Amino acid sequence: SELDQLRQEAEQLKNQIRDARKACADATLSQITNNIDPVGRIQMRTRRTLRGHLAKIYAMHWGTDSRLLVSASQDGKLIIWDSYTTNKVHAIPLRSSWVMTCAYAPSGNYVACGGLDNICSIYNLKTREGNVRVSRELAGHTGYLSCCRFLDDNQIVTSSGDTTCALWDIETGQQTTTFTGHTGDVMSLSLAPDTRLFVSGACDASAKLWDVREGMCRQTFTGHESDINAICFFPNGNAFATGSDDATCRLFDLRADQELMTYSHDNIICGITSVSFSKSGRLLLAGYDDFNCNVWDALKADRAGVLAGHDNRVSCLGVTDDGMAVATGSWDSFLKIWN
Amino acid sequence: HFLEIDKKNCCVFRDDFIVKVLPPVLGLEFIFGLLGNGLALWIFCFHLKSWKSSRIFLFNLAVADFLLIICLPFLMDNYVRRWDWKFGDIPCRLMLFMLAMNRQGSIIFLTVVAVDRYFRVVHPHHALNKISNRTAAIISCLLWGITIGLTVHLLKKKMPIQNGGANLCSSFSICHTFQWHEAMFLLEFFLPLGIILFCSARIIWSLRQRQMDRHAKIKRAITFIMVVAIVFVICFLPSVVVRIRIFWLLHTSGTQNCEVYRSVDLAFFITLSFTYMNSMLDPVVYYFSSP
Amino acid sequence: DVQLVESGGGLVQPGGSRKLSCSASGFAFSSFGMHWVRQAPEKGLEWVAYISSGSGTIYYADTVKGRFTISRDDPKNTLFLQMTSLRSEDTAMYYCVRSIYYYGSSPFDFWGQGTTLTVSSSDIVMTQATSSVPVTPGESVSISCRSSKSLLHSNGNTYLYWFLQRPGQSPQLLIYRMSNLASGVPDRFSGSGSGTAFTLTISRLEAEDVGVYYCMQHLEYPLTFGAGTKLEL
Amino acid sequence: LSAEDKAAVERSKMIDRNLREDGEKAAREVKLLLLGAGESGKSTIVKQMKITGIVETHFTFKDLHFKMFDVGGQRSERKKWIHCFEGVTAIIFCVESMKLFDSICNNKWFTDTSIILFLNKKEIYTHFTCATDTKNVQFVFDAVTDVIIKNNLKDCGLF
Amino acid sequence: TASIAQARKLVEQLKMEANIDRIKVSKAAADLMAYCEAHAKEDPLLTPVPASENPFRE
Ligand SMILES: CCCCCn1c(=O)[nH]c(=O)c2[nH]c(Cl)nc21
Repeated sequence: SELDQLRQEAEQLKNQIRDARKACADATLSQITNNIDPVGRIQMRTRRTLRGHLAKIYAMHWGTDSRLLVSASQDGKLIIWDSYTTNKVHAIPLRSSWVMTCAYAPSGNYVACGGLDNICSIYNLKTREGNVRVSRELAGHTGYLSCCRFLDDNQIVTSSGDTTCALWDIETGQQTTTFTGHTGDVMSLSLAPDTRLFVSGACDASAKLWDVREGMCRQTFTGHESDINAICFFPNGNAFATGSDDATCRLFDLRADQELMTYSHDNIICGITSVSFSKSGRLLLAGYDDFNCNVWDALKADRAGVLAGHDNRVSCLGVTDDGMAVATGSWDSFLKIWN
Repeated sequence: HFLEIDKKNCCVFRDDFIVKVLPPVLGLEFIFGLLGNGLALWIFCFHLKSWKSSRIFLFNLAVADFLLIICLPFLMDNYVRRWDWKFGDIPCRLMLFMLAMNRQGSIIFLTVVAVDRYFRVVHPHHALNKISNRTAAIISCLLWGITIGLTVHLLKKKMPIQNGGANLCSSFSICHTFQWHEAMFLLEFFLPLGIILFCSARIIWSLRQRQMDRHAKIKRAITFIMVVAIVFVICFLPSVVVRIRIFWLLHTSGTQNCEVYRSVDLAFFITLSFTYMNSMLDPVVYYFSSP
Repeated sequence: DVQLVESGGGLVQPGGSRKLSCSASGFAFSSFGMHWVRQAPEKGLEWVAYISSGSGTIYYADTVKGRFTISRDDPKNTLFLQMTSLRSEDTAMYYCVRSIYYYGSSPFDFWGQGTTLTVSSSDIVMTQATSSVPVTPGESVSISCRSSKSLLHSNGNTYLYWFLQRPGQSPQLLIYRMSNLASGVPDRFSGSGSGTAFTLTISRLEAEDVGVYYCMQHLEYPLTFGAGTKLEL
Repeated sequence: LSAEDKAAVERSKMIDRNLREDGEKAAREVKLLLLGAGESGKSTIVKQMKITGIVETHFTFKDLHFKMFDVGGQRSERKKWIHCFEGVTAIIFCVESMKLFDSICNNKWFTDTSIILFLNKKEIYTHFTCATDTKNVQFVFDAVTDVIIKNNLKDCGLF
Repeated sequence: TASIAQARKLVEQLKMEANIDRIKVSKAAADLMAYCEAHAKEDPLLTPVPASENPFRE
């Protein structure tokens, strides 16, 4: 006598919020941006190729100085490249070989890396000796992790496959706050430039927004049919993109709380592996698992260019903090810096 | 007829029926090898970006074949003029050096590809099946160096030779001596012949014994390695057979009127052009085999 | 804690041969490079030798080339210096310094205690015109030393270092690459410069900062130090 | 190139040397994935060939190292983490079972990896286990051998 | 109480989350192009910079 009434209340709430959303959907981004001059054909060449890995590359991350990038792989080796010179700075061996993601502290002091072992171990780069030692092992996640990101040298936000994101404290090693709003597994994270909100792409085709201090779902976005496999904030911090298996990017907005514009092409019938914006929020690089990534436009869905220098699919990609270049870790154990 | 080259009694022959068969076949060989090797090099260097260890050897074979095909037009021009090299002395020695060097390189790289397939199929767990690109490039450079080391003597031995009213620029003459050149030709056929035959037989036997003939594409692989061996034998057998026959006609009797040489001498050079058909057929079978 | 204890020396006849066993107890050794810094009695520092990581690079000073050898024993964490034909000017104190090279590293971070050696009896040149600066605590003092050639490189960083040698103590790093600060030093120290004119500024003098300041270049070997400048209360 | 940059390059070269040594050492290993119902003697056959996270088993048989990753430890959704195990020589199956078989037989990422099937109680290979584990280990080693033949033939372009 | 508590939490979330404060699609689009045009010069990918300033070179 209670389930039916609450379910009907939830249905009514969904209907009224969807009507409120549709109320301000009078305009579309395409006709707004039809007047502005398109960028045109963009040619991005593989400036450098970092080799030394011997297995599929699952993730990478640039440092804040945008010169060092740490890349993980199946062989259980964590490598801190020097993008400018393509010479190693460190080569950290991992306890397990199933690392799905890496990270990088904003100060550059600490490095994190996690995977199927349900641990996001934080490494201590600048120690008194010349070897990188594990500094902590954050346990408490029921399932596997997929993205742990560093707020600062002392706060890290994880995102595990047990439908749960947590905010840990490094010295204590325990989660101060827990974010339990998702139903499916979580596959992405993007800390906002002001480091106050983040959006995680779940398996239920819904991406939620949270508050790092409160611990509640501020907003919730739908519009996909398959699991969301990528997430990337707009440089201003008011928009984010969603990459899903349905071969279609989807730009959202925090203030509007609605889809803003779609990115679809029929010739691509393969899913999305990772999405990364540019410095100015104009080019939406999206890496599909059809063995080549391509460059889009954030305003008029113009497939400006394609990065097709990779033997296998592009798994993870990222952009520098100064916008000078992008890199694409692929499944042939190659990192390529495109500029 | 009779002539002396470096205090060596030889019997050259400038006859007819050489400007009848050899230039028509050589021209078509050149105009087909150009297209085949150009497409192979286009699909290798530009249109594809993936360098595996076997692909480096295949690219080396393609480079050797392309250089030989480029050299072929000068051969066509030479045989058109009825054995009259109208180019010079440096180009003649350079051309002979290139001919010998890329013929030996094509044979050596064919042997290397066959050995690589033998290791892939019969000895799947050996180290040579997962070598690095550095080692493969070093091996390629070493094989090229071996080829040049075996042909500097052709590069240095002689220049175009005046005879009658014209000049001849050739290294495959017939003389009453067994130098390193003819022995090197016999070796560059026989030893790779043995290696290729052993590798192909072992590949066939292992694939059939391990119960693999059921698979579809493996049957195509077996038939393609078989036709590779067959075409190698067909292309390189008449030349060595005529060489052995002229050697026998040389040791028994020999240095005589030498007209008896001519009946088989015309048989030699024609079959020599047949070897260039090998360079034409490798693109068909080697690179053009991806399903 | 990090330590580098060396041994040997004490009395040598001219033309002899001795051995110094510099040992780093309980820390990484194969990753770090090591140099040999010799200090003549009541004189400045002078670079002697340097063996890289994996013994793939070995460099000697031009004045000891062919007479000195430097070797390392990684499994037992030891560093060796074989001297041949020990002249009269080789009597000095010999230190052991660690130096690890990578992007963002701080070479010459730690210095050994030093064992004295007694004997019975071109390159970048860097000058410190000032010798003694008697300054009471509380007021900033500027120490400057100039290089013959500009230490700046096409990369954009200048390889000039500053060391503080407290009386009766081993020198320690406090400024690497003319601008940065070694870990474990107060923020009051700060340096600057451009090309050839280098300066060091201390916010305020303490009781424990008294000592002698050295500056050394590191673009290419040999690495010439500078005549130390002493400051007193 | 200054002294610091050259020494950094030397350190990087030593790093590549160590990485290449480790890669050559670990290349001879072969990875296997254990997948099945979980209560049909999977642990039994695992211990037969033996003589949080995912259970890992290691053993050598004949100049070749086998790594056997048991997935029964984690009960999460099978499809979501299937993207990590896309590159594996083979999957050993020990006999919802029919649905699991149908799902794994037509996986997009498993269109090249063969499946090894065991009956205790792409090409698919089957075997009936006996008391002597030597026959079963021979069968699995042989099947991995044909997988390696296929991979090498594809690499060389013959396949 | 599992279903009851689940529905209670769902009611709480779908009640407070709602749609609090909202803008026009035109307004958000104008903000986006304003941000893009205010930073079009400082985006090296949008305007391919000359090799002299570029830190990646052969
Ligand atoms: C370029 C004119 C040379 C003519 C004789 N000759 C030779 O001296 N060496 C050869 O390899 C060869 N091949 C063919 Cl056909 N003719 C050959």
